[PDB]
Amino acid sequence: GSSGSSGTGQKPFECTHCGKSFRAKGNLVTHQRIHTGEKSGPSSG
Ligand SMILES: [Zn+2]
Repeated sequence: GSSGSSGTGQKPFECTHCGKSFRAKGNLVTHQRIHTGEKSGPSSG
């Protein structure tokens, strides 16, 4: 139940796929990995 704050303007890195914006490329890149079909999954927690 987050406040619901969206629409900041235009970020240097956006996930056109869904619309997830980020500050740096990496941050976003890691997010996009959620869309990609392939799955690698981590090792441990
Ligand atoms: Zn996305």
